[PDB]
Amino acid sequence: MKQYLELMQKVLDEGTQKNDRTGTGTLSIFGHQMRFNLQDGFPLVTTKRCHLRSIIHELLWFLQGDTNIAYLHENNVTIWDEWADENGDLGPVYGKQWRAWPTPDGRHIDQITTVLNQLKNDPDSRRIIVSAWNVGELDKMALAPCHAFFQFYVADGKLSCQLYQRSCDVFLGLPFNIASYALLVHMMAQQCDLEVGDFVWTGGDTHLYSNHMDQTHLQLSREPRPLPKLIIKRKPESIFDYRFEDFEIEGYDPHPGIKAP
Amino acid sequence: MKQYLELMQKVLDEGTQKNDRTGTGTLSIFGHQMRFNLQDGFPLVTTKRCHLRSIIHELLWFLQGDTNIAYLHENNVTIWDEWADENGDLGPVYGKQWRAWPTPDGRHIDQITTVLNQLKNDPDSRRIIVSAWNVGELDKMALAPCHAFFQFYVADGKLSCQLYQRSCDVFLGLPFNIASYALLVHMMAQQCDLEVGDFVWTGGDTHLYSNHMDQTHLQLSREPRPLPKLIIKRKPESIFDYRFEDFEIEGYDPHPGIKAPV
Ligand SMILES: O=C(O)CCNC(=O)[C@H]1CCCN1S(=O)(=O)c1ccc(C(=O)N[C@@H](CCC(=O)O)C(=O)O)cc1
Ligand SMILES: O=C(O)CCNC(=O)[C@H]1CCCN1S(=O)(=O)c1ccc(C(=O)N[C@@H](CCC(=O)O)C(=O)O)cc1
Repeated sequence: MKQYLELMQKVLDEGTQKNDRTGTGTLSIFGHQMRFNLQDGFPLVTTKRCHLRSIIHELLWFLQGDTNIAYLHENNVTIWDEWADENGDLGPVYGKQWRAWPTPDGRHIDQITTVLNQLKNDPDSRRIIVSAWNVGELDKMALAPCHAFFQFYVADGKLSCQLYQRSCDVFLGLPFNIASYALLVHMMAQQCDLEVGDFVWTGGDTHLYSNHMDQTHLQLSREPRPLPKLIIKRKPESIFDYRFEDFEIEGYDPHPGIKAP
Repeated sequence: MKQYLELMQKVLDEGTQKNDRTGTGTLSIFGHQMRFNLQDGFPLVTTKRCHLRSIIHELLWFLQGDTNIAYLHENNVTIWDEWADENGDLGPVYGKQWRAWPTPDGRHIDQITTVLNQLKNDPDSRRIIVSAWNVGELDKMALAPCHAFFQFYVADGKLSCQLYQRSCDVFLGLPFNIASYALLVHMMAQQCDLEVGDFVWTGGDTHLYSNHMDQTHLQLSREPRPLPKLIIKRKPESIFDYRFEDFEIEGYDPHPGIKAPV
């Protein structure tokens, strides 16, 4: 995607050399923003084939509030395997905070249910937010939230969403992360009888890993293709009732997939 | 400031006419990002006279973890007065979450101390963050956090900070918000022996209130003047020991103040 490729090139040109906690190098920049008008097409990177199957299953899993990889395992999604403990647990990552953020008195807050009611009853609210950044639970998580905070906004019948991503793996994670939130906007818009607006992506520490440099160079030598079109084939009873088969991508014409360590 | 006037113009050019919570119309855009290199000068708006006095007091108050207006009121800073209850309390707003976010198991996390330790000992950490967005306590607050989540970053000996501001009053609030976080960056950099980098400002629902339009167009007819300079006169033993008199602003020559209704 044009904006995605411009970001890759900016990291290459301006990124500073850093040594992460694993001793793996990265080139990194701080602070970047991109905007995708969802009426122009579904923002699935075309300069490498991206498998939407894992993107969809991960999002559905987040929305169920599940933090055990069993469901991902039942569907051959392995992206979370290395973080899980022997029991397949990740601690209270993403999904748990989205659906049952724990309060000190023993209660839980369902941010997704709150957002859906805010969209339906108070669409001009300036606080239609979901935060996965539960400071009090970070130590229990396998990974502190990278795509950490997001906000919805409604104008002229269109639903937009902005994500604050505190740590971004540009080559491997970003393509996935953009598609995930774009999909969520389509699902929320459908459930609230709205059209799709923009997906605004904001990055904090935004980096390319040193072992993704050959892959990045290959990807940047390719020209982007017109974006695909997302089709939802069935309108479920709620935002929590989607299934994998409800989504179809049409007109997706990517360059060959690119493997990275 | 150029960036600030450009944002005002963007809201005017692209914003959607809506109605705020109280009905008071707003013009709003969603999603914006701008950067201030703090080595260029302290980012205090010059196209209208802004008083740094109130900004400093508010930041020292946040850093103490205070949520009662008494300290502000005593120092003739009245920006929070309208929000307070009969005893002066705001509920667990900004300062309380910064200094003592309550966990589920009964602990309290001092996020400011955490960030200072991360800057000194692991400056390349990708999670040097402070969040005031405590989902469990939002409805106990007089105002849910507008400047809600911020992250620090270090490169080439310089400290940068990015703020995610979910709701922004462009005319009245923004000049204060930018100066507040820029001051914080200077303070943190001093405490960690770092130089200042950039302050990156990102907006969510970014709006101009309908009753600030003539004030906004008046401000947009003026040319930004050179940025002022910030001089910190002492290096306290901790980030929580700064005093009002430690900060001095030099070379501030703004256009006339422009009053506006909140
Ligand atoms: O913040 C950081 O630096 C990273 C933090 N690391 C992370 O945030 C990890 C933890 C697991 C999910 N993410 S991720 O969204 O960044 C991710 C996304 C995709 C892959 C990946 O391996 N994708 C394969 C195909 C998988 C499939 O589609 O079935 C690909 O080639 O695209 C890995 C991690
Ligand atoms: O998000 C939103 O829509 C706003 C939510 N509302 C807010 O976030 C309010 C709650 C109180 C502090 N803020 S503020 O940072 O937006 C603010 C800052 C300055 C003023 C103001 O009144 N400044 C006067 C003089 C003050 C002084 O110098 O002592 C001026 O002329 O600049 C008002 C609010």
